[PDB]
Amino acid sequence: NWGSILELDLSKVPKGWDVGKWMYYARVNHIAVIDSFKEGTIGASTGKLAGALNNAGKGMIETNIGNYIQQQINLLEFIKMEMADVAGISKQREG
Amino acid sequence: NWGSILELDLSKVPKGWDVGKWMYYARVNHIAVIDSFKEGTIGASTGKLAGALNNAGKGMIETNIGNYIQQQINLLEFIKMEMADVAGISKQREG
Amino acid sequence: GALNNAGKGMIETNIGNYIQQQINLLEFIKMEMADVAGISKQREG
Amino acid sequence: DLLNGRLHMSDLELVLIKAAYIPDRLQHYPIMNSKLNVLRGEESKR
Amino acid sequence: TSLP
Amino acid sequence: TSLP
Amino acid sequence: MVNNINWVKLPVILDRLLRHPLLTDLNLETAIQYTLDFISAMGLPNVYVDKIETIDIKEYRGELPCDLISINQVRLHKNGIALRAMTDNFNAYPTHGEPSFKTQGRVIFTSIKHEKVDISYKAIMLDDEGLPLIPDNPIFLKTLELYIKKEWFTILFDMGKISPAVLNNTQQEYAFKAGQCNNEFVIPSVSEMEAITNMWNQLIPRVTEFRRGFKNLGDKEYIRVH
Amino acid sequence: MVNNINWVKLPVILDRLLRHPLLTDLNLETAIQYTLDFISAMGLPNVYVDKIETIDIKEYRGELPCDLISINQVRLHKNGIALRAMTDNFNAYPTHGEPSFKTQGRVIFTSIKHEKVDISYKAIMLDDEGLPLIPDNPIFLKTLELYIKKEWFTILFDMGKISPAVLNNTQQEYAFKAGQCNNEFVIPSVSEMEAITNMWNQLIPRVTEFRRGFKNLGDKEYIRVH
Amino acid sequence: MVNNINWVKLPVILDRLLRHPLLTDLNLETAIQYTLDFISAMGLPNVYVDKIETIDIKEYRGELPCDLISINQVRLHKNGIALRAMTDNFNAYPTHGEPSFKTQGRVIFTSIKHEKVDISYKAIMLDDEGLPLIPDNPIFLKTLELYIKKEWFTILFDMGKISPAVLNNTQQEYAFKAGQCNNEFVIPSVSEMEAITNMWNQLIPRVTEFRRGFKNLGDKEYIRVH
Amino acid sequence: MVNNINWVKLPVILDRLLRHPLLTDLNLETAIQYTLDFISAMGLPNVYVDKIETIDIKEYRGELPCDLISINQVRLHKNGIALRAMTDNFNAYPTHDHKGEPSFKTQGRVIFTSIKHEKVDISYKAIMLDDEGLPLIPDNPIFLKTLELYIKKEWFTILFDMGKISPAVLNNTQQEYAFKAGQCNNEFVIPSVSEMEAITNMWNQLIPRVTEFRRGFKNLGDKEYIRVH
Repeated sequence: NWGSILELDLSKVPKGWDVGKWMYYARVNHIAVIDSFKEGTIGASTGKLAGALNNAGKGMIETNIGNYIQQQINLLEFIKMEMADVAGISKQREG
Repeated sequence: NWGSILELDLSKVPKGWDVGKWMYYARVNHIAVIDSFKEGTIGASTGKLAGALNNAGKGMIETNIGNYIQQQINLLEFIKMEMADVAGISKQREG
Repeated sequence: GALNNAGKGMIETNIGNYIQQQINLLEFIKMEMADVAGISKQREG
Repeated sequence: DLLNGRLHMSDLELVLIKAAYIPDRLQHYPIMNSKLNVLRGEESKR
Repeated sequence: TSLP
Repeated sequence: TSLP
Repeated sequence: MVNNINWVKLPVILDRLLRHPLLTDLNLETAIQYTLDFISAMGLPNVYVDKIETIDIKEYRGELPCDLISINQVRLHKNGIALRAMTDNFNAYPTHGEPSFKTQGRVIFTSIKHEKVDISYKAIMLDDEGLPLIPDNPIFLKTLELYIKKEWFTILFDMGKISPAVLNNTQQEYAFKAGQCNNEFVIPSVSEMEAITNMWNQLIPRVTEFRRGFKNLGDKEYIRVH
Repeated sequence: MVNNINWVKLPVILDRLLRHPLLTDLNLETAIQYTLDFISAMGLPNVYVDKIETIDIKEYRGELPCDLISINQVRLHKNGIALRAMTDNFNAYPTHGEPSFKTQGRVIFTSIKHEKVDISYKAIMLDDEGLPLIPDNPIFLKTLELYIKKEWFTILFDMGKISPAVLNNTQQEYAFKAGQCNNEFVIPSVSEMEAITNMWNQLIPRVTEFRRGFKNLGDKEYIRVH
Repeated sequence: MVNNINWVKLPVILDRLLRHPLLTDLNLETAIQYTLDFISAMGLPNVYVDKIETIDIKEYRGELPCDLISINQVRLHKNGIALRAMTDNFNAYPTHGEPSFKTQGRVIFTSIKHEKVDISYKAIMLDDEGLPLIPDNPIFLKTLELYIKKEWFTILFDMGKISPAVLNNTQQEYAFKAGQCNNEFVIPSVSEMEAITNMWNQLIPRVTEFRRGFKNLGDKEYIRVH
Repeated sequence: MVNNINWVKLPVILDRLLRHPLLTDLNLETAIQYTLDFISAMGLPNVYVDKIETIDIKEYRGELPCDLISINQVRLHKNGIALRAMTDNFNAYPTHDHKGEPSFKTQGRVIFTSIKHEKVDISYKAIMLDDEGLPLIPDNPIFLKTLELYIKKEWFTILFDMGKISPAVLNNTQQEYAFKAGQCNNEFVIPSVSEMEAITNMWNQLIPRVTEFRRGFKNLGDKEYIRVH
């Protein structure tokens, strides 16, 4: 179980900016200056390429392993309770 | 019961990047740098192929085996409540 | 056709959230400074 | 110095400072003093 | 032509 | 033309 | 950048262009302008060469080198403290702080009177002749071939010597390779991601990398064990 | 802006335009007008030359410099405190405070009678001749070339001498490079972004930067450790 | 990659192309360049031969091998620590940490003065002649045939020698086979999915593989029984 | 795969193609290339033959067999321990200290291992050949119909660029190939009744097995029995 993974495309970091120093100022400001009129964006602007090269948001590589973890936990609390009942030793029997 | 399975298409992993090291740096950063202008993605971008090759997100092999488990858990509770009534040895009489 | 229609616009800035975000931050520090001296709210009443 | 409110920035990280300003140094928060002062407040009252 |  |  | 920037002269782009017989009237004079318009339009900081030169400031003013295009940083030669930007409207001008800079032409306007400063700037790499020197990278060459083709076919389409379907293909064939050459030169390598990985993952965040020459930016942040 | 402004003369733009055989009746005289129409309509602050001059006020009025285009600020000369603009409808008019200014033509109208002010203003860089001196930046040069081409093709479309698809493509090719030329001269450098980061990150906010000449705007805000 | 890269020569692509009676005027000379456009546009990392080579850093600088294209890593010779990336702007320049590198041309700028470093890089696999060697994989060979077909049919379409539905079918057949060939060379095999299965499945995370040569990236993480 | 893969020679595919009077100038030479372009594009692993060969590593290097196409697994000859993949950028290159897990790497006719002097067993895949040195194709008439249509699709594309076939004839051939090239993919992939028992044992496991790659994937489909208490 690793976290939620962001698919980030760097097609709009502005000209003359390194990817590191752009992201370093993106942490500390919570504001990323971008450039939607870059030369790589001449297709979806002028209309020669698909318009999804400018939009639809950043995808997530996201699997639901947290729901699988929570399912196994709800079974351990079930079987530790069933082993308790068979012996006749409940939780108030232990406290 | 295994978890949900995320179907991953690796056509946007950048040029010259190994898929072992791309995923490793995606565990770390939670930011997976992708290449939307790869030569493999000239199909939907130019309009010679279907647009579902550059959009629509990822698919899941999810089977609701967890809803089936909770039905079996709630059926054992009902029978153990029934047999405790037949014997006349209830739960507050066992406790 | 929008000149007979489209309703009246709002010049609305959400400073209801900004004023509420401060009050939740002052009450976190006035609580945090209470725990540092060991003088709780129950201790002053 | 943890109990006397001083932070040594070389103790909790590899240093890559000597000027007391939070854009480079770090504010210390005395959350351990209140735990110790219950036990020295009870030893006297025992 | 497009939209294939 | 446009719209691919 | 995953690859490296190996240099070739300008006329390698004319080996490639004059395979198309509707472009066989191009020169070295025509390739010089349409590449310098191109190299500037992509704005890739990997194509420019990094130089550092110590200049001296006379009185809130200094002389800037001749090959400069874009300054990375200016720092003080004695301290190492970098200079931020001149937001002052009234720099040297007395009535009756943190050091700063502002560069308009060949002049750098600083807020320090008489000092020496180091200027890390970016220049164009040149030939035996005084002509620009392009990467050999066959994505850069394929889209510089398509840029001079697009600007030549535009002149023909305005003259009425090229159908709309021929220019619309070249406008589209360029528009894809213009994003690919952007992404070829920008996406980090397996070595430049470690400048990003050690910077993104920080428990005590570092927020003063501009005072250094962005030196400790991708340094790993180690925590002691206790 | 990332790139420095290297200045080159106005006949640089006619090296580029007269490459096109339909734009071969352009002079410097049309390009003197069509560049001032482009320098103005872009409004880029990195194109104008920042100058500072001390003028004196006679009775709520002062003579303004001859090359002024935009006033940045006007501060008092003795105090240094800056003058806000005037909201007053009845400034120098008598009946039977925080000082302010106002300008229409070659006049500045102040709220004070007999003083000296400094004016931080903007002008155009000129030549040995009396002509505008434009940037060398090949994105500014390429959309200035597409501007004069679009304004010459409009006349040729109104005359019936140019097809509708040729003006439509030039209006599209320019409108990309006009939005691109905006982003060249506006987007802050690595050095100008530290002046914003030190302004955007303020625990105790600074809201009186206009009394100074925006001098402390990009200063890093230091807090003491306790 | 599931399959193996069995190398074949460049005339293999013209057994396949000259089957077409419209492409009968393609040469080995034109197959050489249109191969090099195709290796770089695709950018698949299996086609490059992986070489390792030691250089000697003279004064923050060393030469680079003549057949370099792309550096995987650079590490120190005596210690073994990999050099991350140069984020500094003022590396070799003194005034009055973790090591790093930056390679532009045939020179590598390191942050260490006098040392040796091992460079693991990538080259083009050559032949008995000095010509690039291509894989015989018929997904690669078919779409390399279609790239040379598409760039030739583009040339004919601008001259007016090809129907607009003929280039449209060839652009369509390439756009599928270019994305199919991409996925052929980048999908992991059963032997390389274990190196991802052992990397992904970690109770105690290993986040410092770059200090090694990415050597233990595929190592299974074993946890003792207590 | 449900069916058995019976082998037939290449002139079976020219019984079917030259039934079309437009494809009569097809040859064995033209059919050899278009079969190999097809077999590789479809990539069905039941078309290749499974071979096992022991080679000897000299100095982190071994000489690889000639007929190889793809390696399933490499193992060690003495232990049986399988090798995974080389993620190292610096494999046999020593530091000047002159200084863990076996792994391998394969580029051409050479294998690059992390072991110095040892014999390794390579389970690979080849093309099945004839008496002649020609490929030997499956007998399944879904495979033979979609190979007929593929050769018909690339030949008709050449006629359409020349201008000797109407656009509705190529557009129909590209359509009829497109269905049968999916139906051939579903036929050669979908597991048998015998092969779904090997997935029923892998998928259903109370105690998960996550180290089948250390073995030769031998117990991937073995039943996980549980004692009754």
